[PDB]
Amino acid sequence: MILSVLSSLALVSGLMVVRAKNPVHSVLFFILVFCDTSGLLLLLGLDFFAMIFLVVYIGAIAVLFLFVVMMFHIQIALDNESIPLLPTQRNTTSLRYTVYAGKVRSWTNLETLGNLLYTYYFVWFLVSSLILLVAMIGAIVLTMHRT
Amino acid sequence: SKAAEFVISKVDDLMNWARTGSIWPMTFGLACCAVEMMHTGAARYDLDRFGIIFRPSPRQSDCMIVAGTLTNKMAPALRKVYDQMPEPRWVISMGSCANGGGYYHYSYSVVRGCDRIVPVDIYVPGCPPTAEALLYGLLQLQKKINRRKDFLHWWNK
Amino acid sequence: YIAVPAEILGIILPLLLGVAFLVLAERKVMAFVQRRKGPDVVGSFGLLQPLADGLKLILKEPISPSSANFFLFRMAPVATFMLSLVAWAVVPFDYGMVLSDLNIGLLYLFAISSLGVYGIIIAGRSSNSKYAFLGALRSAAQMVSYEVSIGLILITVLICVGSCNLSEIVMAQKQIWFGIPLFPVLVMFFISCLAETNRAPFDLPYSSMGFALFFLGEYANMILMSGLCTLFFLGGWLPILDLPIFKKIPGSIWFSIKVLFFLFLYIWVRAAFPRYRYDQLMGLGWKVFLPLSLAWVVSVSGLLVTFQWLP
Amino acid sequence: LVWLEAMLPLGIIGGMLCIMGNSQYYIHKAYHGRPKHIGHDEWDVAMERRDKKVVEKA
Amino acid sequence: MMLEFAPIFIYLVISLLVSLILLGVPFLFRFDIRFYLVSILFLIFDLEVTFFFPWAVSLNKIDLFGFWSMMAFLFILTIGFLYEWKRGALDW
Amino acid sequence: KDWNTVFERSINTLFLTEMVRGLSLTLKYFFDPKVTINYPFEKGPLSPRFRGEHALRRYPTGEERCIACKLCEAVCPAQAITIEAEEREDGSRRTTRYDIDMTKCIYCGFCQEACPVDAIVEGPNFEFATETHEELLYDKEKLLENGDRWETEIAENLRSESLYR
Amino acid sequence: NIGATLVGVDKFGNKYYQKLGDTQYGRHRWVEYASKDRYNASQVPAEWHGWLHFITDHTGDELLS
Ligand SMILES: CCCCCCCCCCCCCCCCCCCC(=O)O[C@H](COC(=O)CCCCCCCCCCCCCC)COP(=O)(O)OCCN
Ligand code: SF4
Ligand code: SF4
Ligand code: SF4
Repeated sequence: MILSVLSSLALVSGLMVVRAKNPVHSVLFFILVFCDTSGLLLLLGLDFFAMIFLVVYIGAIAVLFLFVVMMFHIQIALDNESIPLLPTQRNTTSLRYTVYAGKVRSWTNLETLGNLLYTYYFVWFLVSSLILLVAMIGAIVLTMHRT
Repeated sequence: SKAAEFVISKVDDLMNWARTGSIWPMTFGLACCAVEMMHTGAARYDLDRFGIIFRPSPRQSDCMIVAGTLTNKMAPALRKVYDQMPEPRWVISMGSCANGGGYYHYSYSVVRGCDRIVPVDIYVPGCPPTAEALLYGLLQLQKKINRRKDFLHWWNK
Repeated sequence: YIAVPAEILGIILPLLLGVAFLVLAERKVMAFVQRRKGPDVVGSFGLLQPLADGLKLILKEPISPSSANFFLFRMAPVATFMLSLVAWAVVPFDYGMVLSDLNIGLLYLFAISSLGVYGIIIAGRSSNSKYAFLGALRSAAQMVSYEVSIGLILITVLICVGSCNLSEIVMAQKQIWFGIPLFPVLVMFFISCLAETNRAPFDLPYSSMGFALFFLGEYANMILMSGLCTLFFLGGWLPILDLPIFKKIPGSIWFSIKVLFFLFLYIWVRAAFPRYRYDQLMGLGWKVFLPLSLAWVVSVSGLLVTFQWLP
Repeated sequence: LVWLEAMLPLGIIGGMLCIMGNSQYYIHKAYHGRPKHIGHDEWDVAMERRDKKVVEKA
Repeated sequence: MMLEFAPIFIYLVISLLVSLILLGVPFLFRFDIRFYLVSILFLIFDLEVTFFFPWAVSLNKIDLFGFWSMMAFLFILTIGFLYEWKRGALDW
Repeated sequence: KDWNTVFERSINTLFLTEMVRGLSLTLKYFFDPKVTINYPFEKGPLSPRFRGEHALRRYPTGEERCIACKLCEAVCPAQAITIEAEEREDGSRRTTRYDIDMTKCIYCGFCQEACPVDAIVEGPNFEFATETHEELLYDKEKLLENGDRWETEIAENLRSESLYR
Repeated sequence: NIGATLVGVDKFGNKYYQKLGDTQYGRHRWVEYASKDRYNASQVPAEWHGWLHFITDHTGDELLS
């Protein structure tokens, strides 16, 4: 239903990305791919990650790609691990056990991530910081022509 | 005609009311009549109070005030600016220079009236016209707009 | 469940009416500031002027500039209208008067604000005028450079609350409003919202409904940023801090009053100051607001952690 | 005294804000009978579900 | 928990409908390198604010360790920003 | 310089203290009487020397004052006046054609101050915008109608500047 | 038209009002047109035109005589 169409549109958008004549249309379908992926993540309950995908992918990287394409040239160009469950849910839906012990104090996807991103796995956080610093330094040295 | 004579009349009245209440002229300042236009839109006379607000581009203006001496070198630009405004458009000639050449009528480099380049709807006389004279000219243009019957004529053809 | 479109209409149509009357209010307040009167002939006090303007721009017999793909050009105003209105689904007006109560509302607002850059860019390229393209590029860069500072100020506010729910940020100000302690943060947020909307000293800049949609989207953004300013720092719908006898006034009135105050500040600031230059916009936004926002984040977090005043 | 004529459109904006706020408080209440609750967690969602089932039962 | 996004989707659909109605209303009757540097800086600081998002909310659980981890992260990006500053990439 | 001066000028840089001083002025002008006038109802002040629409005057006996001397036509810097004259049946020197180009007129008042009989004057009227170009080609009949319509005000004004001209 | 004195009435029915000013003036000589059909923007006779534009201090009833 909602998953099928939201995946089909993303596949069509990606196919148009890899097979686009005008790179501007490629950038637009590139944006649409992540627009659909954000909804797909929303279907999983990862509200934070979908919003970040909107913020990062089509807020920073897509804008940067658009800047590069526009102002520059606009030139031309299964059964082994997890066997699927067959649609037998008339009785399975009734067999749903809910444990209220895990619902009395429920964490959001945001605070669940932030509980261990900064204390128990902080070295990887600082390595990503170093990668960002490398990107900052390398952007200038490659592209810089003053006066 | 039991209701056409009534409904068409009312819808045409609505059209005329909108057009008279919101006029967006394009001031074509060329000479000392530009000072009078600026004085008209200032605090004393408040051309804004009637809904008139000036516009920089011809894409968004439905009126065009030619106020200043039109020279031979400037007439092509005048016509080009006029040709860029949308269809329900009017031209107001302000001052003697725009009307018939004025004090430079017998010059070798002056167009003897902006009506030789664009069709003029209202002529405002003066040199320079008083700001209240320009108010009277805009009011006369409003009165002329209220005479339009666009929907009735469209119905009758 | 068929009443959700009723709620969406009830939040969208009054928004458009308020945008039109906000344009009228701006043209009236500037006239009053400069010792004149705004539009007064059309209505009893000019209240009918926006309707006349709307019928004028509707009845113009305009032509479509089909000297382009005609798709991106026609949809860029539609896209910016999308983004401008979609952010109003989370802003609460009173206790339980929100259309969508997200638990990630602050981040959703940040995403919506960051996605508003595409409409102006697409409009700039689709117009064959290279100069309009460059102007749109400059405006996009400005919006980006100040959206960074807006996000940092959002972090400053979020530290003291502990949740991204907008309706809980207001309830967190029951003791005192966040505009009192973080007054420099409030000033910086207001200035950044001025620069984000391409307005005030930060406002460096075709026909019929495309330009109409761009205009409506920009003014809806102005209203939304005034709402955010009163939502994060002025206590939202909460009453005045002291003298609790006027509690008969509904909470939705206080939100409206504070929003009108901030809109008056927009009009006041634009009327009172000249324009900045582009070489000064970027320098200011990258050298005066980013360091200050980062320093305020650091200071607030350090002070709250030190005394264990965290949420 | 003289400045109130510029407060008319500005008060119309406030009325529009109030009507946007109050439309959802009397439309959502109309088909639910309860004002919208802020801060929905999975406990609240499941417990409203249990409410619906128990009301349907009796 | 995520039932509150369906109103947003219906809002998007109805906003699309009203925008199309508005469009149909009148139908019835060189290169500069600094534009790349600004985008690069925006990308870096957008990622920084993204990393602030979990830290601010969960600052009550973590205490004096997550705070200093975030401080080291900020120090590294501040050294990067200072390099951006003195190199003239912030000027126009 | 002084630490006190550095602190004082650094605070003013950060607290925007020279912009609050402009906001206060604009706000103080917000609550003030307006100086705009309702143009259709109230008009702006003028002077008895005002140079507006032209008018040809006549004697109280009903005889036109113009004696066809063409002294106004020779002084007109814009050449906006054309006069044709001949001997009338009574033998009096009168004009047959007296027309003024209002599109050439510069409203300088030279004709008014050159007339030896006070026949041509510029009345107080300034609201005569027309919808057609040749309605601005005033002739003798139009000018005489203007003189008859504005006779009392023109007479009062000419009485006022009798002490100056 | 409140706290104002009616100077005189015109042959067309127009009413002329006057208010006293002290230092800044404003709304001290205006007309209430007897018509409302767009009022033609020019209906003031010659005897009242001078009084309205502050050319002469005579009302216009006195200008007739
Ligand atoms: C109830 C509602 C109250 C009102 C709410 C709204 C408040 C705003 C009202 C309007 C205020 C005026 C708005 C004018 C808009 C344009 C102003 C921009 C001017 C500007 O950016 O100033 C810059 C510096 O000042 C700045 O940096 C300005 C930002 C300063 C923020 C304050 C930081 C103070 C920190 C003190 C902390 C102490 C307390 C905590 C211990 C540039 O100036 P420049 O040209 O000199 O360039 C600096 C080179 N060096
Ligand atoms: S009509 Fe007179 S004031 Fe106007 S532009 Fe010509 S010379 Fe100048
Ligand atoms: S006012 Fe001057 S330009 Fe006009 S007709 Fe008299 S002399 Fe000629
Ligand atoms: S109007 Fe005066 S100056 Fe002109 S021809 Fe007649 S008498 Fe002579």
